[PDB]
Amino acid sequence: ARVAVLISGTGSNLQALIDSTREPNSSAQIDIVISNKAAVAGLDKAERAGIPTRVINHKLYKNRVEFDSAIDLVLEEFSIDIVCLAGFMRILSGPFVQKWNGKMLNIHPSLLPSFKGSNAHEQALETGVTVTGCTVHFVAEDVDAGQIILQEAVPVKRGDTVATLSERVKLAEHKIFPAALQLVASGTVQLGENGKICWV
Ligand SMILES: NC1N[C@H](N)NC(=O)C1CCC[C@@H](c1ccc(C(=O)N[C@@H](CCC(=O)O)C(=O)O)cc1)C(O)(O)C(F)(F)F
Repeated sequence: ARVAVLISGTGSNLQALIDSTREPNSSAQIDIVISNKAAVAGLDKAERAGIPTRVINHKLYKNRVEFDSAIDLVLEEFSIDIVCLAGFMRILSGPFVQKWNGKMLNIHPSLLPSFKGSNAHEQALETGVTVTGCTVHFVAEDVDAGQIILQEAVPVKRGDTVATLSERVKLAEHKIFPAALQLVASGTVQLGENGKICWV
């Protein structure tokens, strides 16, 4: 399968995906990396790996549908089968999500359905959980609410900051995201017609 990775920052998840798709017997290859923000480290990681990049600046579009179409054009240009959202920070419009239904994955740093949203760690610390984790899910219209592919629990330590908890959880993300991509790229895991996850 030909894979696009969308990013908005550092690209540590991207990196782990790059490394795993290049292990032998991989069912996936990353063919394009797209950022909605300029000068992010994720772009350097892509180019150092010999993978083409684009910056599609979301602030230059009148609305989300048009920004999403600019992304979609690049995905067509590159004959993309599967899209990975790896620290991508833009909510995607209805028709884009529908088009990519069953073919677009996201990494989220909590055990869904707890702590939906971009500040999951801040919420986890406020709430006082001793166990959090991360989740790979198919992307649905509803934010952080698509069908769950894989999850991994991660302990919260007494005295954790957003930074320390975030680093511990990234360690788990870098395991399950590549594993989930392989599962989908190989057709082992599919979004079924009944809207539910299917393992073959
Ligand atoms: N891109 C998606 N589109 C749709 N329709 N459904 C999804 O499930 C997507 C996956 C969302 C992934 C995450 C997520 C949740 C909320 C936002 C959000 O509020 N974005 C704002 C911009 C916020 C900002 O600049 O800080 C904005 O206005 O776009 C950004 C990302 C995530 O919480 O899981 C995390 F961890 F990635 F942040």
